[PDB]
Amino acid sequence: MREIVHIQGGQCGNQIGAKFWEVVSDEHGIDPTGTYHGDSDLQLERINVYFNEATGGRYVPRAILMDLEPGTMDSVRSGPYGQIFRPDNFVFGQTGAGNNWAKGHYTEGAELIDSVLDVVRKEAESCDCLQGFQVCHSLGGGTGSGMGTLLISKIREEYPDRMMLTFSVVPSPKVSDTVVEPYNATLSVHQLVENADECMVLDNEALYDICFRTLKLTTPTFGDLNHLISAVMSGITCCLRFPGQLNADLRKLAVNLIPFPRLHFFMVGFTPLTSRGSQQYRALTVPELTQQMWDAKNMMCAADPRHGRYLTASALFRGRMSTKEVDEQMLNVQNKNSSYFVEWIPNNVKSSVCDIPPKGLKMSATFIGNSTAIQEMFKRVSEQFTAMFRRKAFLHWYTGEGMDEMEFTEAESNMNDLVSEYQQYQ
Amino acid sequence: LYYLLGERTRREHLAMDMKVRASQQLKKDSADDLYTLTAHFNEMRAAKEQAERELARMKR
Amino acid sequence: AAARERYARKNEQNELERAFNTIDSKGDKKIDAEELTELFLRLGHKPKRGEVEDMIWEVDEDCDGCISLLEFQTLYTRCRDDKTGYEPRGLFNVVEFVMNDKNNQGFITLEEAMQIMYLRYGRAELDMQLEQVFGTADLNSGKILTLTEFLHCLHTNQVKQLLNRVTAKT
Amino acid sequence: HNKQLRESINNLRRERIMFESIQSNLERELAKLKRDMADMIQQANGAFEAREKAIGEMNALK
Amino acid sequence: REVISIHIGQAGIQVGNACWELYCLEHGIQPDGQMPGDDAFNTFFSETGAGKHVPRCIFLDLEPTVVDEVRTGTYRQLFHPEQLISGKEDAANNFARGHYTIGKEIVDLALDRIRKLADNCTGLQGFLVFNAVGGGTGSGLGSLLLERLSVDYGKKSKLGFTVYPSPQVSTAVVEPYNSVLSTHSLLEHTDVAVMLDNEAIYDICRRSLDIERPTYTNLNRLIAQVISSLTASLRFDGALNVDITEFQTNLVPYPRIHFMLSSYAPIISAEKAYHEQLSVAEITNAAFEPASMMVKCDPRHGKYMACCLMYRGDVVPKDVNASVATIKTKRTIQFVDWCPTGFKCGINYQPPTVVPGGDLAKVQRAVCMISNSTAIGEIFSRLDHKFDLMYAKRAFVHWYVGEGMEEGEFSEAREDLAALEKDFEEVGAE
Amino acid sequence: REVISIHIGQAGIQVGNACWELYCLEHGDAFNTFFVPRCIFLDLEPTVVDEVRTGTYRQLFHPEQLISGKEDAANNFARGHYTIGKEIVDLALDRIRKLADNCTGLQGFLVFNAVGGGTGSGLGSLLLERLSVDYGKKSKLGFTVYPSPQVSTAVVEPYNSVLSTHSLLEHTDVAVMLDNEAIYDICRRSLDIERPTYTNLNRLIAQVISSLTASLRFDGALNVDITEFQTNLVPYPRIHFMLSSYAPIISAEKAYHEQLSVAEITNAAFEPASMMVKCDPRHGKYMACCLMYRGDVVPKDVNASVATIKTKRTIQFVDWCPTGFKCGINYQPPTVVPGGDLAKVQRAVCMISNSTAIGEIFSRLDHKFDLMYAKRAFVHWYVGEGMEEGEFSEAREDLAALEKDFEEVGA
Amino acid sequence: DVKRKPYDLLDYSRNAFDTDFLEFNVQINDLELQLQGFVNASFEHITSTEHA
Ligand SMILES: Nc1nc2c(ncn2[C@@H]2O[C@H](COP(=O)(O)OP(=O)(O)OP(=O)(O)O)[C@@H](O)[C@H]2O)c(=O)[nH]1
Ligand SMILES: Nc1nc2c(ncn2[C@@H]2O[C@H](COP(=O)(O)OP(=O)(O)OP(=O)(O)O)[C@@H](O)[C@H]2O)c(=O)[nH]1
Ligand SMILES: Nc1nc2c(ncn2[C@@H]2O[C@H](COP(=O)(O)OP(=O)(O)O)[C@@H](O)[C@H]2O)c(=O)[nH]1
Repeated sequence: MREIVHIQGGQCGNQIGAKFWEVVSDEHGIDPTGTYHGDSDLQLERINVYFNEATGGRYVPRAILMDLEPGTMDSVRSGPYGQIFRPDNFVFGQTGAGNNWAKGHYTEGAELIDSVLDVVRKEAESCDCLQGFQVCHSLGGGTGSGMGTLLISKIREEYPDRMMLTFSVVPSPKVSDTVVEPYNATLSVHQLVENADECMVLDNEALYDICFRTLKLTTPTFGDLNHLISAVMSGITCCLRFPGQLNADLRKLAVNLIPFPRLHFFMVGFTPLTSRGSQQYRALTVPELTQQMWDAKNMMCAADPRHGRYLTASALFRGRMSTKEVDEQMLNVQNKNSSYFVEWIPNNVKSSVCDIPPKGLKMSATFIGNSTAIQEMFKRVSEQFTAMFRRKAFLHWYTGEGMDEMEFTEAESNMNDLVSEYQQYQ
Repeated sequence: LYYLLGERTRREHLAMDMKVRASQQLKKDSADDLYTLTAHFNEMRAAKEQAERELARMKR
Repeated sequence: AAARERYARKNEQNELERAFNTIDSKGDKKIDAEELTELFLRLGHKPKRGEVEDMIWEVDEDCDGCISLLEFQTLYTRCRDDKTGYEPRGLFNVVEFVMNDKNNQGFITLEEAMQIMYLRYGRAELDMQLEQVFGTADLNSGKILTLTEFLHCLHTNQVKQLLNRVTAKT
Repeated sequence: HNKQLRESINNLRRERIMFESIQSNLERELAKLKRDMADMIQQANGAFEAREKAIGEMNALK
Repeated sequence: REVISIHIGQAGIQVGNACWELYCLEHGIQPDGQMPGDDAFNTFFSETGAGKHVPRCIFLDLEPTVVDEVRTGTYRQLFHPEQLISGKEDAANNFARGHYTIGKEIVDLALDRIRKLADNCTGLQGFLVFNAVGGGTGSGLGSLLLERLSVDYGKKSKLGFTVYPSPQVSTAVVEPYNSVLSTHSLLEHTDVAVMLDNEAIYDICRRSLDIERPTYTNLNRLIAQVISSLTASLRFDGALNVDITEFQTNLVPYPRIHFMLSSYAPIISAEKAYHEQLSVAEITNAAFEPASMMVKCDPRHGKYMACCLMYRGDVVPKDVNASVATIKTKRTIQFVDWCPTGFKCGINYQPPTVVPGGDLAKVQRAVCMISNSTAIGEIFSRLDHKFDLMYAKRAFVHWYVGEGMEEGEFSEAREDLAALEKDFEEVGAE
Repeated sequence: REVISIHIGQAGIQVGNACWELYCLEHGDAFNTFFVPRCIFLDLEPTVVDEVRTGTYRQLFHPEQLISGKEDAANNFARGHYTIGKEIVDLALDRIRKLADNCTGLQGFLVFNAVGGGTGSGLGSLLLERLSVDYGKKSKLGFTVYPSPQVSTAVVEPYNSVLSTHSLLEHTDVAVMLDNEAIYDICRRSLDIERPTYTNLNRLIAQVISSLTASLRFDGALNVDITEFQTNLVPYPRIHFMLSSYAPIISAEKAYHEQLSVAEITNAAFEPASMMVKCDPRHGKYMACCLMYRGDVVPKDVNASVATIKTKRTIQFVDWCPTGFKCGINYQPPTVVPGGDLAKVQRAVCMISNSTAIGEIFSRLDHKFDLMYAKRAFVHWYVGEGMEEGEFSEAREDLAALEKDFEEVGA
Repeated sequence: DVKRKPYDLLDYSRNAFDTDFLEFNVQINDLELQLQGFVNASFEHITSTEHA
């Protein structure tokens, strides 16, 4: 029916998506060789959203891997569920950006994104009625930020009346891998404010604290973080793949959650998330799900909403549940903590239910809250960017490649008006 | 422009259709009026046949 | 604003009837696509491959093919009161040019009379349809009026409200 | 797509022809019916006018 | 005496999956459509060929999934496939998208299906439409379909059983906009329109049906009982029958006041059934207490204009008339002055049946009350506060304006509903 | 009461492969009108004919009746009319003679052809010419396949269609138009086959043919023979091109749910969404209609249905014909073919009418033909085969006369 | 209003009075049609043939 193509950029995007296709294929019962082995008819009836039957029970994922280094692509086909992707979908450069956003947006982008667009165009016309596009990338890298950024701009110029998601991890001062993170973040977000339909703000700090306290893991490699992110992404699209009492497509959530067109950066959470010592001691009820859902520490972004107010919030529930519990729980969590919600919008929480849980659990949830606390992140990177730019450090790879001085001044100005308009609407 | 020309032309064609439907109502009821009114003419016709009949009787 | 329009119609009707006959070249009541090219040549403008077919197509809407004087008044009136109609105006312009012509090369200051009749508008709005200035006159022809009117109508038509909307501030 | 839109419009204009044609026939038929309405009314009225005359002369003669 | 039933949206056709299950079970029709005089079924089913029954209904929606489960459900055979209409993409809680973007191309097919359903009927009583005004599909093409029905038929009754967004229990955010823009046509297109809140049905089933965790299935079940109770007069003969053109005349004192509070009795569980006998006296009482109404509003703040009383089962006119007299002489409820008699009663012989798995007990006799009052005026004012509250800063209007709307209809529809407030208020005044 | 059927070309004999499968299945004295069959397959390419010779009906057809040439017509009217037709046509008609000789009460011949090809156009017209000389008075039922506007398999098919219709005016007496694009749309909309082939098309064409000849094979309440279409549907000697439609073309799932009766199927046979020709009969004015009824139908409701049609106003009638119908009722229900995609029905209706929408088709074809011909594209192939430059323009002017005839009569 | 405007009328150095004059020309025709209505309007009932 409605179809979503998948686009993974850079190293972070590629590895996030690899675990994503593994988890999804397990939900629909496709083995790593790409054949159907499920039992229920509910699994076979909605695999056209993410796959195409090739020949004789061969279901291939509708995904496009794109980056600038061969190591990532080889690491995809090596691991399991690596043999399911069509090899033509590996659009692929060779030289590399080197964490230089200009090289990802002006130097190397000019020779790859045309090739990327051919594969993307083929995957859009391969399906009938597009629901939207799904892009997983970072904001601190070069080949994920710049490459994915220019791709997003060109795509919105081609298919403008279609939805678009960008799952993006953002950098933070405590988890600081690259040195030019602020230059990449502020310019990348400057493009996201005018191109993306809605963006989902992620960051690595929150992922580390989820695996520290909630999951109580000892050695949380990147496989577990990608495992966490994949559960959230599968949750946002369960409504398209399984029937339920209250369905909510991507368009339904965006039109309902975004009160003003430029304010489309979200904070995400997921429930339930429990450690192996406490997976036995818990119950599975809607209120138990709700408090662990709205918890401050359980946000999958390191921006505490309790420093500000909620504008809108959304809940996507999965499993056999009673809709009265759904509605009364949203009403109670809004009445006790009444100051944390915006005032000139009553009933700031939209909720929906789907009748199919993730495999291995009786009942789960997914939270999408559009709060006003997100301006902290924009200031936290803006001051670092201004601190660097007022002495032109690290600028010659930017100005020597094609940027001028006015682009950084444009970035600050757009940065400053967005944090100012967040401040007004709060 | 063409997408809106089409809407104005559709409006014009419907304005004619509801007119055509109303015209059939006028056609039908007017036919009914002829049947009732010609019955009235026959009644007056019957009245005068009986009328000039009794006049001649009185004359003789 | 009605008085300008009613008075204008009262006088232009007689001009219009002769404008019609003059556009016809076969001494009949029907205006063929063939005649339109001859008229443009008189104006000194050239049609494109398919322009004439569109010109004949859009105006006529009670029958198909050649046009008739009855269609022509219907067009005239609808277009004249068309203002917020977003309606076609391909063949209105050529006839209005011919009627508003009395010099047999075009008209200069009479654009303002055309403009005021349509709306009082503004001197800046005049600087939109063309570049005429109050003190200076110009030479004009058929070429520079139809093209500019056609482009203006395309320019207004494009603008619509998607994310161009602007709400009062908080 | 423009050509597709063009054909749909031409269709509505062609559909108008037959409707307006049948409307002209209906006006003609209704005109014929209503003219007959006036003629038959007059004939009925003449019989009534004749009736009062005959009744008056009969009464007067007596 | 045929009436067709149309279901719009997810909530609409979900209500239908309860009603048609209930209907086939009443007339002994198997789920595959064949029966293993007796013309009572005719008002809903047309006998095709030999020994086969097809419902008189179309489901329609802009989203594929909610209609599709029905196609592959138990009732694959019952419904002709063409009836179940579907779209390609949802309106997404966007009234403009459902009234200007996607409705514009789905509703034409809808009406030319409706055309031959009406043609197959002979003595068409009316239509009945099922929609929730909070969403987009139910609101947008709902109002659009009503407008086109008014220009097609006009004189024929159009029973609209609408679900309004509840004050506190709510699932969406932009449903204030959806309700105002939809109401603006619900005024002058629906002949008879019944409101059904959501908090009322939730609160009823928590108290009376003693189900502490109710889902949508039970809600839809009791709605089918109400609908069945006012169509029992067409299906089965009774001692005192009322038809669908009686509400037109007896319940609508003014062409802009048609909004009725529904209520049902007795909502009693299986075990308490044993313990309490349910005679006509106590059930006529129970039909008026606000703890058993279908819309969460207080009629004590208002004065009744006219009431209608469906009675089902072994009810003689003697004691029901005595009970109606008893109600009018009490003073905990009051009537409008200019209307001396505020009632219209009706008795029908068949008792309401039970569906397997349902939560309604088997009862000797039941009452369905449909009244008209002024407490409806409080709901409109309560709705105006939170619609204007968000509109004062132009929140969410950018979606609707980009989808094809402007500023004129917000201002003009808002003030039209304001005029409607004045209408209710002026009538109340002596 | 016997009628013989000839099948020309790759399209004609494939249609015949469906027609005779249905006939033998239907008859398991009434069979005398068709039964060895009274047919001659004839074609210039032996590949499709030898499919019949090695098929399942190897024994049913007499060996000589299957006529097959030695080389193709190369999609050239000229080649299939003057070069290769001249060798096969004489053998074909020498067989039709003694088949008609075996018959006694021959009603007429009925021919199946497609005008886009070489054989169906070229020697199809040639065969019809010599039959008109030999018999003349006997009816010839021509079921042709004109090329669709937007769906096309060839390039020069405008040349063949114009050049075939020029002779199709004065040779066939009854001519039924059947496009392919329209039937594709029918099988997609009502029969819900998303991927149809030629087999499905040819199957429901046979259903139409069998419905209009069932009046001869079986006694009905109101029988209507082959001479009645000749008289009741052709108001003028140059207007014989008839729209066809059939109802109910319904899949098994839908048919059982639907209540099939005479009034609704009489309606369904008049909407443009269920005709065998892509044309808009709303664009035209009807001249005369003919309604074939099969199965459980009494004369009351067929008369009641026809009254409702005449009073509706979305479809208008001509002024020169107030009583524009010719109905016919037969008792035998339509038969089914195992593997066929149609379900059993109590009653079916085949409509064969005449309007001026066909006058629109010929102008639409003339434009495409006109465009290529002016710069003499593709003309040299036909001229080498034996034709000249003269006959293209003279055939063009013959279609021009036909366009004027439709505009004048409709006035 | 025309004879109170600042510009000198004989000077073509302004060339902005060409909108004042073409605004004047519409209420002059308005005055015309008003007087036409005046003639049509004071004769609706007349006491005598001779006085009127
Ligand atoms: N009574 C009742 N109400 C329902 C049911 N399902 C949904 N609703 C109501 O429907 C409203 C929202 O509209 P939906 O029907 O869910 O969706 P929609 O009307 O089709 O609009 P879209 O989501 O755009 O398709 C909510 O306020 C619910 O109260 C149901 O089964 N029973
Ligand atoms: N209905 C139907 N049409 C067919 C079939 N086969 C071919 N056609 C049509 O026939 C036309 C093309 O001409 P052909 O019939 O193939 O030509 P021909 O009769 O084989 O003559 P030659 O090919 O020159 O030997 C097109 O309109 C095809 O759509 C068929 O099986 N059924
Ligand atoms: N969740 C997750 N994040 C990663 C992974 N690898 C790198 N990152 C993040 O990516 C950022 C550096 O981006 P990089 O991988 O160089 O992006 P790229 O070069 O554009 O592909 C760091 O802030 C990391 O937190 C991974 O396997 N999982």
